[PDB]
Amino acid sequence: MKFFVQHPYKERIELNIGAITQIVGQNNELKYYTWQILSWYFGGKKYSSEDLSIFDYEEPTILDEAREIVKRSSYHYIDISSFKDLLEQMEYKKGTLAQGYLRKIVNQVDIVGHLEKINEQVELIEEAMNRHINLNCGQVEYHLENLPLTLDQLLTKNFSPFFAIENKNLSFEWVSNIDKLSLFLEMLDHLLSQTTEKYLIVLKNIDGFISEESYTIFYRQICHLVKKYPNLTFILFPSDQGYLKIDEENSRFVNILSDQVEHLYDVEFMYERVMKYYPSNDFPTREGFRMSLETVTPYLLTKMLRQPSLSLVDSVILNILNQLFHFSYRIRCSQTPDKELLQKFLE
Amino acid sequence: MKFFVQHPYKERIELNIGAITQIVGQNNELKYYTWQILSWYFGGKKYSSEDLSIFDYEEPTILDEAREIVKRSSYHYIDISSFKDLLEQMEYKKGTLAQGYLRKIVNQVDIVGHLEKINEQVELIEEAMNRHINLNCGQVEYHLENLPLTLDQLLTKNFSPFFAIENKNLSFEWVSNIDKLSLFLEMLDHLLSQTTEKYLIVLKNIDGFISEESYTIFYRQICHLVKKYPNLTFILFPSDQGYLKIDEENSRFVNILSDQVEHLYDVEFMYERVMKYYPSNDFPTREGFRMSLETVTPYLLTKMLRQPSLSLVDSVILNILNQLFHFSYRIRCSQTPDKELLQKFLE
Amino acid sequence: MKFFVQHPYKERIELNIGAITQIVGQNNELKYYTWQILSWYFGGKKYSSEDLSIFDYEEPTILDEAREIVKRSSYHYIDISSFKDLLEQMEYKKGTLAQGYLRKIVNQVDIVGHLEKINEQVELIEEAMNRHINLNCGQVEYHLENLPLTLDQLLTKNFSPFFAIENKNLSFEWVSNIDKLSLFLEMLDHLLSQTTEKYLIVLKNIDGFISEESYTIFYRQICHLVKKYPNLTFILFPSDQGYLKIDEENSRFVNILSDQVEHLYDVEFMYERVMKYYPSNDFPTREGFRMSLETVTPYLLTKMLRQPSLSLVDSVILNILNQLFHFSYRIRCSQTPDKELLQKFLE
Amino acid sequence: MKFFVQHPYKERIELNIGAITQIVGQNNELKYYTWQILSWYFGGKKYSSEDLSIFDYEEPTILDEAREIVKRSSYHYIDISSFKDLLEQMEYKKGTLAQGYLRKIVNQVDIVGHLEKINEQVELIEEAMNRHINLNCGQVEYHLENLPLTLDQLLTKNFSPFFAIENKNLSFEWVSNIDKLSLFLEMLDHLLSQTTEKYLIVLKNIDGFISEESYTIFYRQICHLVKKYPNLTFILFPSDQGYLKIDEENSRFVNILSDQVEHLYDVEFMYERVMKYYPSNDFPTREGFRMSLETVTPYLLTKMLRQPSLSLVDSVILNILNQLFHFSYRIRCSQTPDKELLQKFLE
Ligand SMILES: [Mg+2]
Ligand SMILES: [Mg+2]
Ligand SMILES: [Mg+2]
Ligand SMILES: [Mg+2]
Repeated sequence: MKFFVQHPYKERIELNIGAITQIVGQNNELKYYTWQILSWYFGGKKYSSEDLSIFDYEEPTILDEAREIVKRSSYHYIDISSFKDLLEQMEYKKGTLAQGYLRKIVNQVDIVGHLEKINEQVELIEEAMNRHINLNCGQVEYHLENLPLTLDQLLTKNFSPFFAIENKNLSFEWVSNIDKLSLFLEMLDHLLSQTTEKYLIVLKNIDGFISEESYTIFYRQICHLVKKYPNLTFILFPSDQGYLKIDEENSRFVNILSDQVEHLYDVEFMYERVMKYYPSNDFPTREGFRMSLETVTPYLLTKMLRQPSLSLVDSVILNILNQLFHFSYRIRCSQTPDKELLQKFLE
Repeated sequence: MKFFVQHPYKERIELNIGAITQIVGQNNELKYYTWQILSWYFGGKKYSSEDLSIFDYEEPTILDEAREIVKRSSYHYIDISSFKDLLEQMEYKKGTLAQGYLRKIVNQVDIVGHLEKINEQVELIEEAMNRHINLNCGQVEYHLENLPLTLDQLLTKNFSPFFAIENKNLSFEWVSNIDKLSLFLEMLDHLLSQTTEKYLIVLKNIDGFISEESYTIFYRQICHLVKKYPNLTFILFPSDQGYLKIDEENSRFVNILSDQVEHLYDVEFMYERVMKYYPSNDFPTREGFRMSLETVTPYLLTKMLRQPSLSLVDSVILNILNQLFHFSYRIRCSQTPDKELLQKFLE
Repeated sequence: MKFFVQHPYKERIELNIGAITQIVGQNNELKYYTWQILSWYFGGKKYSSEDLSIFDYEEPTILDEAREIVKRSSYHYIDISSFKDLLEQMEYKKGTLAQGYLRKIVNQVDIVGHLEKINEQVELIEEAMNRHINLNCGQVEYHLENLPLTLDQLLTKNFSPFFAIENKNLSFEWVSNIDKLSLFLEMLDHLLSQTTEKYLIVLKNIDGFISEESYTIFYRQICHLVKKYPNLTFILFPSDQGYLKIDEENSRFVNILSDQVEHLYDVEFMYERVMKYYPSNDFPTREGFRMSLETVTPYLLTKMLRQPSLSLVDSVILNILNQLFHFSYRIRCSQTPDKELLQKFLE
Repeated sequence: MKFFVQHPYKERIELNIGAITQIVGQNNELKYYTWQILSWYFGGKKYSSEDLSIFDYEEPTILDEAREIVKRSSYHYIDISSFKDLLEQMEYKKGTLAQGYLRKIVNQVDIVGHLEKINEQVELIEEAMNRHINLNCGQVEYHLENLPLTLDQLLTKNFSPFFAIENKNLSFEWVSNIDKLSLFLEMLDHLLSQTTEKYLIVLKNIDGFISEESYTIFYRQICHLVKKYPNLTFILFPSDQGYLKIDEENSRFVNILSDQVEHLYDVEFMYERVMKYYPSNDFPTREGFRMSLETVTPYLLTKMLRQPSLSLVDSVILNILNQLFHFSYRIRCSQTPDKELLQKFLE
């Protein structure tokens, strides 16, 4: 689908949303603004008047393709912009993933029984207690009444999460970053297996905390989950290099936010178009193209002050792609002397 | 015990203190002053300049029979000037009687043992959850650890005191006034059984809120409590009519604060001193005399502008009693020639 | 007018209300209950369910003569059941007499001007402050904005009441009880002189704190105020002896609450009736009757266990009055020997 | 300065610390660890067992060049990992920069003097009120006394900070990201002018939220601040592309954390060492070299599975630089026979 995000003074920011959505581009401020609105809109933000200033004290809106309003309640929104947010989703508090997950687990005839036995010891502590505080005068009596215990209450006050390696506890912070994400995704998995409600999960700032190899592991996991839970949607904000993943399925949901806003087309479609414009008969392979596309996309639709360092082939693809979007920027042929020598030296 | 209470301009106010001390008399202002000093002195009042101004900015003192200072810490003071005061003493808050009694009981096997079970049951819930909880990534395992459930936690979040008649709660305000008083005394009984430290309880304004019949019930209860606990002392401020109690054991502590200060003596002793001046050879029985005392005492040592309405017998006894205290005031024979017809009218 | 106060299980308590209303009687519990409802009803009490228990969880009501509901907002209610309540009415807080009074005083072109000068020094402190915290970056600026001062604010935080004698401050508590009442009435006077809204003031527990002479001074003051402010109403709960004031104007508003509830009739009406029943030709003077009526009224409609000590004449009037209310109780002729001697001795 | 940061299983992590220190490189996890320890060690973290488990329950340490412990108190730490962190440093709350600067200023004649006037004006309001206030009874007088209005009271109840553009307030979130950073630095400037104590400021994750152009502005500002204040130290964690700055003065403090740890050297020095192995006699100018460094450095000391896309010149320089650090990885000449047609395509 599509999100048409309200902008304080310009047209709406268009976003082509899919199971796995990726927002990239050189316009970092705009990306940030888009993230701020998204989290506020779907996150339950209670707006102050200073928050609505830029929108003329009117609450900001997000429209769909038909230009209808996308309800703020439309998704079970989870924002992960730091590992701290991740730890918070695994603690038993109001609205966290853990709350919904642990409530499903605790709910079992097996456990419920222990609650009854616990409330029996309570009813005993009460009685044995009233026997010593015999405040009775006529028809009147002064005594303590007990509010029976609930599991929600127990989970909220007497239980805490811990992480261990072969039974040795270590703080969440010291848990490997990739493991942090995996544990979170696993919890999300078990929860989604018992709900049809829509879940929208936003992830930014993580690329910098894990290697390109670990990220690939994390990305396969989210791909697995979206293919398993139709009701799940991911919105990622990949770094400029080594994290953006492009394939036939998610291609159209790669949104480029630079000097202009556009989303990619289908890969096969673009391959053929680009191939038609390629200045050589030695067309790149579909895979070589796909990778070139992953490298350059973050730099499309951007008139740049400094030419990004790129291979000859990626520079060409970049130029051609820009043209397909009618964007004028072009990487100009390097002006370095004795290229033959540098080339040979790289042999 | 003798209390020589400091007065802003005259000689100290002499009070004869006993287990059940009663302050009665027509000098309402002096009585009010005495109560004020008593509650400030023993109530741990923190004096301000304004407070001490009437004393030359020096802290006031109460001296004993030997002219020594009666330490402000010698008693656990409890001022009952309204029913709201009784209630505060029964709410479980640091400093109250209920709270102090609760402490010397909540920590006793009879209950501490049940905690074992409650917590053992918690460890069982933790184990059952950790089995169904299946979040392992790499060598990391996510699990919940229980935090032992304490008694204080139980009392705070799962216990609330209530006033009820046959399991039907009602606000303290609706509990009959005599019962409010009885509950307070039973509470006090419990607490005193656990300590030998001295307690001084001041009661004022309660007379107007209960029947004379009820007060008798209340009076006997405190008479009991005082017999049972030598460390308990009561200071009452009875109304002019129907509340003052004169008996062989407390008469000595009935203080009259009117135009002059004075305490009563041994009942039999007064009975004999008064009969020496009685106008008839047919004396009132000791019981009748004792009854007149309770009626007349609040009006002794008072030069009254408006002669009080009293039966013929009480008036004579009032006069003789003032004489024995070398007080001038005498009730003047209101002679009416139809005396015979009125009496015949009283069947 | 009339107040028909709701009772948990019996007919409504009837009260004949007038400028100066007096509630007396031997049924102290009922008097107390009536007071509790009155203060809750007109005092703005927010009812808990335990409060409404006795009324079947339905809010209690007070009806007028026509049996219509008397609005809880109908009066500016002030409850004085202790000198502490009096001090509280003289402090500047939400809803106290002082708040309404000081707001009228502070409101003067003369004072308002000093507020402006104060806000000018504020506007200066702000500027001189922003000059040192020059947080300015582009069109943006970070600075402190001032919320201008208000007198209500000043009165609430920088002003406090004090009581002095020839410029020497003493705490309110040490101020003579009669003075406490006088100062309060004076403040009430100045306030009422600038409002037509109805004021209902309830006073109980004070009789015990001042002499009969002082009370007379206080009573003349309230009589002055009700004759000056048609919109003012007083409800007093006098003690059984020496405080109840009866005259032609307030007679009908003296409500007797004992084994039964009735209000007195007009004085001249009762004088004639009683005179018709008097067992002698030596009828008492209208004044002698009025005083006898002040003495006995608190004991009417009361079957008593112990005969109250009264003069022969007051006992007769008491008996006759009871009969006029069809109440059976009767003081029986004393059985004391040699009354002639006791009478002579009183000469 | 040298930091030898403790590592759970390998040799300490060596960091070359300078006024503007930069940590870059492909080992995202190691970098994340380093940031974590730095903020815990200097941020006054209170360690728990779980926290210290990876260290054998011993508190981790940072050693200097002489193997001595760098005290955890040697710096006033400020961790900027998000914009919310900048804001907290600008809210007036004990511990922040704004609060610390406010203190060293609010107490300076320029303002203290205006207080004189404000209060003098209060005494005038008190006098004017005490005249119109007319409550005297007996020798008692009721009057109001003012409590001096302090600066702290003014700031607390009559002052609130605001972000605004031409007197129009807006939420911190809507202030352009580059401005958020500038405001923070101006604040920091003010505070540093008032102290010589050492400050260590860590910045992470900001690159992705602002343009490369803006960051340059930001970088020059901190370059200024550091020149102005020898007690200020910055530790940045730049993205792989477009943020790392290499100059004559800070190059020495650019730390590369990848497969190996290492810091760069004097720029000219490297320029000469690299030109000794350059394949062409036509060397890149010092400026060009310096430009390649900023591009290539984040990828040094890394055995990459996916060869990075780089211009021909940057690739050669990358290779030589790895050689000079005795690191094996070399970028392999991606030869394509149509090399000529592609270049001609790049105009
Ligand atoms: Mg970028
Ligand atoms: Mg009296
Ligand atoms: Mg009575
Ligand atoms: Mg990387």
